[PDB]
Amino acid sequence: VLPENMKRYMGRDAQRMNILAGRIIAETVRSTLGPKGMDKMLVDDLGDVVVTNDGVTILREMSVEHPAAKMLIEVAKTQEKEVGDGTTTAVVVAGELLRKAEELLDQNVHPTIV
Amino acid sequence: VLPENMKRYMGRDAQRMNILAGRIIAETVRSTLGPKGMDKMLVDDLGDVVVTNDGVTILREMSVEHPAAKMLIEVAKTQEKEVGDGTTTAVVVAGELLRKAEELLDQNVHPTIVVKGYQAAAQKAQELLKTIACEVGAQDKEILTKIAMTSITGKGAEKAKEKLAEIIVEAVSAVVDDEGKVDKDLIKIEKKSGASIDDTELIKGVLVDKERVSAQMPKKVTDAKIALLNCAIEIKETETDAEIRITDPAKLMEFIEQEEKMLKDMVAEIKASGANVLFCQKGIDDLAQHYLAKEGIVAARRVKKSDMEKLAKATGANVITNIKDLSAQDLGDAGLVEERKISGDSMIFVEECKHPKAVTMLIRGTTEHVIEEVARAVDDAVGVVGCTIEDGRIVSGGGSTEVELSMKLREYAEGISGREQLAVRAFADALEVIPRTLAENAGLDAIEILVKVRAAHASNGNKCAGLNVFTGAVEDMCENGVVEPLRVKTQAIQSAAESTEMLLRIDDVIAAE
Amino acid sequence: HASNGNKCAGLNVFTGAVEDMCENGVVEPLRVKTQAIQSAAESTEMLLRIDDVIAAE
Amino acid sequence: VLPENMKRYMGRDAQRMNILAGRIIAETVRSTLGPKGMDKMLVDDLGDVVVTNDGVTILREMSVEHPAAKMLIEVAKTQEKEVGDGTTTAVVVAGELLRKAEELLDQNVHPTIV
Repeated sequence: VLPENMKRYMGRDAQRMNILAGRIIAETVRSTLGPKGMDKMLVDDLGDVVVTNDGVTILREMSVEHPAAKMLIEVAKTQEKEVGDGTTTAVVVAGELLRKAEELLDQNVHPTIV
Repeated sequence: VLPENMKRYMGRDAQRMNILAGRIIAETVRSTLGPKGMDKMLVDDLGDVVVTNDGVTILREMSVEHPAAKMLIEVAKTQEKEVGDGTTTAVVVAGELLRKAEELLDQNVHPTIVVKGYQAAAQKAQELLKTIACEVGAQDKEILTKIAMTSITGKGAEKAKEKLAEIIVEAVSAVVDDEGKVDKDLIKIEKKSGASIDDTELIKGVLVDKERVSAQMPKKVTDAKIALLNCAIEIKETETDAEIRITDPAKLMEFIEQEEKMLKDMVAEIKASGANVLFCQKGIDDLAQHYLAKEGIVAARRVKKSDMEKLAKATGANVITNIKDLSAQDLGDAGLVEERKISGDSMIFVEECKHPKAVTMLIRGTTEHVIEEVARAVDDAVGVVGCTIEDGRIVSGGGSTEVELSMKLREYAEGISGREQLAVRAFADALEVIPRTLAENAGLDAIEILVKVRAAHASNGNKCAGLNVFTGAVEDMCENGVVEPLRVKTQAIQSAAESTEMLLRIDDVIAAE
Repeated sequence: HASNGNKCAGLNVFTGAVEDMCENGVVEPLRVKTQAIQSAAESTEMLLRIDDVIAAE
Repeated sequence: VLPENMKRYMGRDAQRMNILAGRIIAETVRSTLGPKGMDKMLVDDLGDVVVTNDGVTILREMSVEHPAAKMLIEVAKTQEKEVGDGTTTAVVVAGELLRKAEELLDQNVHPTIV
């Protein structure tokens, strides 16, 4: 049905992959979160240097490959358009909130409840 | 310096990779952990199928590639060599313990502190177990019946849990002698499909799956005098090569009559002892069977050497080598020796022994698989009764220990203060995995159960709580006789911590490509 | 079968119509059917017990 | 962890594949089942001809590739060793019984109940 080369994950595999990708990004940016949060230095393949704390900027500039990681990038952009601030906060909090929520799923608590 | 192709990770990268690999394995096996743990089916590239719960087996058979994953495999093997059990437990617990420990590292708590706090809390955990343990009379009739009956309940055999609990306690109590060491070798389990579970019984004697070799033998003997011989009742020959050199016709008769007398004297001597039952290890010539039968002596031939020894122990007969040495003091007693048909098959019953040191529990059931499970049910009941007889200590289950420990350790943590309190606090929080997976594997709400149980335990006490997975509600663990040996929990902690300490000691990981 | 009873029914493949099985002496041993069910169910239970399938390439 | 080349299915994917493979085999042999059941003619790559009704024989002779189909072959052999007859019956009945059972799983009826 699908063109050879296309890859698909479903059910608990789709969930595991998506959560894990989101979590790793969250761990990368969480070090900037808060009054005592620090900054990153990103040097592209061209030599240009960007030093920022902004979650969108960091994620926009970096060159992601994984489709699941590319889908999370949309979250960061929508957060900026809608609210402005809370980009790093929303990603980090959203990750932990999803992780803790999945512990309930494993306990068989319908996600509509959580 | 290093050959191109070699790969190396160091510092926090070496740590991240190693932990993550270990954790994923732990998640793979953790689904087997516990009474409600399930099994896996592994089908190799050849077609062979293995269905097991054993952590080592699963990991040994699978074909790992990653070096870090290959290094963890050594942990599982060492766990088997050192302790035997706790392979899955140690890996799963070790993983979470390492994960929670790394959260402290990120907080900048020196790993020497974390490891020390765990050691300290672990040693204190054993003391607390000894303290909360409820001491009982090793041979208390009533409490023993609860151990027995508690095991039997929830099984096919529960229909006759009262009678079965009775026979099981009695069997162990009889063979244990003093208070006490038990040898489960003195309790035989014979299982034959037919009848129902209600027909199951205990026999203060032995049930042998043999027949009376000759038809002409008596079908009933009362106040039987049993003889246990291991030497064959045949014409003995010298070790040195010999041969008769006949030189007169008178000798053709002389020797024949000589061998007849020797044979008759043999048999005559057995009878002279007053024996009416004889167990021979080797063969019995047909003619000997004939005389034995005419004397109303019951005989059995071709008995196993190991069986000859079990027969001596059970019946209380003394194995004699030379008939010359046999005396009345060597005779054993059996209240009854009788041929019975069980599921059509003929078997011999040695029952009504005075004070038997070996008993048999004949199991009946509507199926082979049923009597097999009933046998397992008893193997456990004997086991747990044995644990209590040797260690007059019992304790509530359903994760009650870990909850007691979590409480007391938290207070102890506050007493110690400093960073060390965080390490002892994490140990107390780590103990919760047991409650967590008990209810998870049971399909109970892990969060809600724990909240209800802990609250109820804090109110009703120690012997008025635990989880009852069967009814899915708090109960009285003591009233329900749902107890385990302290040794189970104590050894589990000991072996578990020593493995965790080994991992915690590593501050450098160098894996080749 | 619900009307005529137990010994006044069955299928008669030969005439392609209901008959009297008893009158026609079209009977089989109980053991055929009993053993068939027993062995059949024990195999189904083995399959039903599997909750994990790991097949190599 | 696993050698590149190894393939794995899990959860509902492992279940779907296994059931489907078993069912197709059942449809192949079910045409022999019963007093009015017919026979098959199997001609190997060598020219040898076998005409039988036996489920084991048909499955033993044929050259299967799929691992899931190879695992079901063991069922047919164990059926022969244990009971003798009911090889075709057990496979066909087992397939439908499993199919109808999965309809209950989709309804969220714990397999321990079914």
